[PDB]
Amino acid sequence: LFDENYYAKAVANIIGEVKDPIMYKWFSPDQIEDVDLQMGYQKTVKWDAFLNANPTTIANEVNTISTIGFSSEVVRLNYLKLQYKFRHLKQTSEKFYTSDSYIGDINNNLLPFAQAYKLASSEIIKLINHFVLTGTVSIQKDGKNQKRLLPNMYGLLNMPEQIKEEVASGDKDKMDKIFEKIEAGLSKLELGDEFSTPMMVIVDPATSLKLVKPYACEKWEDVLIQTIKAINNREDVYIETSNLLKHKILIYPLNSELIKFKPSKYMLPTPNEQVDKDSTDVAHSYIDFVLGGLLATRKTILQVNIKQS
Amino acid sequence: ANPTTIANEVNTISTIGFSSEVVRLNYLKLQYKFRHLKQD
Amino acid sequence: LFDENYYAKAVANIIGEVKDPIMYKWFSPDQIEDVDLQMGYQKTVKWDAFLNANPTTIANEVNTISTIGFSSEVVRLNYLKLQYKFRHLKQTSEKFYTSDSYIGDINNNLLPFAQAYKLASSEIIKLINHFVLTGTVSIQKDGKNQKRLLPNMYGLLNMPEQIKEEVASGDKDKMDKIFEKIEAGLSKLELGDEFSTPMMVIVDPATSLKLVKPYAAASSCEKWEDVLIQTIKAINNREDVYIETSNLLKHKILIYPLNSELIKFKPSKYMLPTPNEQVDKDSTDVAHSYIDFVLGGLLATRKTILQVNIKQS
Amino acid sequence: ASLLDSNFVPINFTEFVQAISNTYKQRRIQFYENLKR
Amino acid sequence: YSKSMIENKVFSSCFKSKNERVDAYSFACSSYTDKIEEYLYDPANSFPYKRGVKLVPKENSIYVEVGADTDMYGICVDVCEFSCTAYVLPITNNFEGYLVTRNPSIKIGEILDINNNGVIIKAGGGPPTAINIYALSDSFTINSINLIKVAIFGNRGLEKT
Repeated sequence: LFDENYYAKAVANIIGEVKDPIMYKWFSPDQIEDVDLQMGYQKTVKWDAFLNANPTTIANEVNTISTIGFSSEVVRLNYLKLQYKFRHLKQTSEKFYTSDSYIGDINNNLLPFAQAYKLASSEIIKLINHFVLTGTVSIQKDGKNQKRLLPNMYGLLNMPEQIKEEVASGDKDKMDKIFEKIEAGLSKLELGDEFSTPMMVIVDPATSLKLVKPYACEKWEDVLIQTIKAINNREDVYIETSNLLKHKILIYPLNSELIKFKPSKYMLPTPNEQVDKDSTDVAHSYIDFVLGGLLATRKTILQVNIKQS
Repeated sequence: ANPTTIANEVNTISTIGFSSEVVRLNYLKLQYKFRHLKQD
Repeated sequence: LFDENYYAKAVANIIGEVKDPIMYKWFSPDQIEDVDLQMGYQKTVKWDAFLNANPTTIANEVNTISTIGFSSEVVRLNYLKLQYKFRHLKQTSEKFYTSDSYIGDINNNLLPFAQAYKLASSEIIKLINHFVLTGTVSIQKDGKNQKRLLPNMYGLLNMPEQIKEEVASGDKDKMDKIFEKIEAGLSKLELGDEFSTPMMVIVDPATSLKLVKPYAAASSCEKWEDVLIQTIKAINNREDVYIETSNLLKHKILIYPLNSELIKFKPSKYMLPTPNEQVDKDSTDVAHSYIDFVLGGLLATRKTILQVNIKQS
Repeated sequence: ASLLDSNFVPINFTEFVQAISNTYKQRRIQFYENLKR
Repeated sequence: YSKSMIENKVFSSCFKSKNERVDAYSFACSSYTDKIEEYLYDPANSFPYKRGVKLVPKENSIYVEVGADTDMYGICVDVCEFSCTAYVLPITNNFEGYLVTRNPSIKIGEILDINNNGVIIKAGGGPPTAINIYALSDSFTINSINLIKVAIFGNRGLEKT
């Protein structure tokens, strides 16, 4: 194949220079499990067992024994396939654009295929990270002109049937009010017998700036970490800052029994076999990726939104 | 038409046409009759 | 590659049947040097030296010696890539259009790829020769609707800063007046220190026909051509003079030396027609192919080309 | 690396183009060798 | 002016809103089977980049010059300044991309018209529009030139007001 497909050879040789997605920091190693599906839906069945009565004491002769029942639940997850197109120079034409210490037309903004693919993959990975964190797809800073997505395609911030807290616009600068809302949400959190697990908190830069203020020689961050340790059996509590969030606070456990990410094994950018060619030196290539696959149990994510208006 | 300058992207390009001419040569038969003495 | 690309195989098999360009006769072998470029510009630097003072006599002990300076000039040349397209028959479809005497569709003007490529290459070579000689690209006999070219892209006929002479309309048949103008131009020629070199003259067919008349009362044993050759030898240090006839010229006489130090041709190594890899295909029997060629690369020193134009109107 | 040598076998289109250019150069050189003004 | 426009002492400083560049790729959504043509343009009269152009057959070649919607041949999507060559998408083809406008305050969904300078303006100026142009985004200023995302699909049957 590499004897015939120069583009495949270049992708193989430069695939290692693409940095790892930052979304890996928001999940434990066990929480992520790949699936084999490009586009469509997949039904996951979860089995459980329960006790019908008290156990039976084995003494002398007896035939009537207590029973153990079973139950099942079916969850459907939707996966979507998306594509991008980019222009690049042609392999037989790169020799006429190999300048000193660089290749490509500065005037025409044309690059060799390897560099073009690397940059496009980086941008697509950024988009995928934004979707996983927020659940929306947009390319504007205002978050408008969103691409409409299918049902059963949720992110951490917009997952339904979770704890949602709202801080009024009049209390947007009152860390005491924000922490009161956080405590109420933590009280409403329901982890059951899986409480002994590390917890993850994601905050916006403004909330990060507010957290390091003195508590009203203790910090709001320290108080929050202690409060979360009170509920998670004093496991680890990780704090992360993301520029993809705005006046939002996300708190959720890192337990694979409560929240699981089942992405398609084609989620990350992959080249397409089709390459547009003509008589000129410019060619076009396509990159494919897949979105969807976040599954969570009910009332295990706390989402605090601080209204600005 | 004039040739096309290949810079950046373009798919509309001047063409070169061809033609076929058929040359035909005609050959015609003609005859004369003359009188003579049998074997003045 | 030949086991996969029939078009490439056929081009390789039939490339030898395209005749050499006629522009090769207008230059000496040393005057032509290929360059590796398709589109863009290329710079050439020429270095010169000069003496600052009289030489120093070396006697006894001397520390101060006369110096020799240096200077440079930079010349920029432009190259342009051009392409043509042509339709032909698909390789697998030739058997259904084969005939007892030929191959192809006469009623629809469809040829096999090899013949179509040969004809297109011949036409493009004619166009390239015309551009090299005249400095302009056009497909009309009137010479209008010219393709706009880049700066620093000239031919032998439109190179700036040369000697230009114009024979008036009323003297369009007076060979004596034509020679008067030619002598004035040859006097105005400035070859510097490279004057001892062969010269080349290119004339239109009408001027060539006028040049074989007896010299003018008419004289015997001497022609106007001989008189012109002697006049040119008066300035080229009695070196060789070559005369050529080209139908591309019209009422023009072009005189220039065949010395690489004065006039040089640095064409792109892809100047002559080259097939393109892309071949348009569909469900029918008709396919399309593309031919590329590069123009540009004539460099000449100033005031070394004489251009005499005989006016008709 | 020229089309004149029948032993030459191109591997790809770039080699084919280089062979075409070399063939053109060789033909020009041969023309100048055989030219007699 | 030009598209590329220069040595810098320092480099210029998320993925969102990085397409707001004068030399950005004109087609927001491209497609094979889009016809692109090459023409010459006047190098001293008007710079046709990202403007509606018209065919002017001159005595030496066919040029493209900035023109109005009434006599528009297409949209100039790219220019090669080295050869002074303009690349044109004919009006018979659809377009969805960024074009030059003169009004810094245009909202989304508004009807638009191309003026004599090949510039997007509001269709309420009074001239009867003959092309279907709609604003897909608010106009943004690059500091100064105003650009806007538009969708152009063919001619309009009856000229509007």
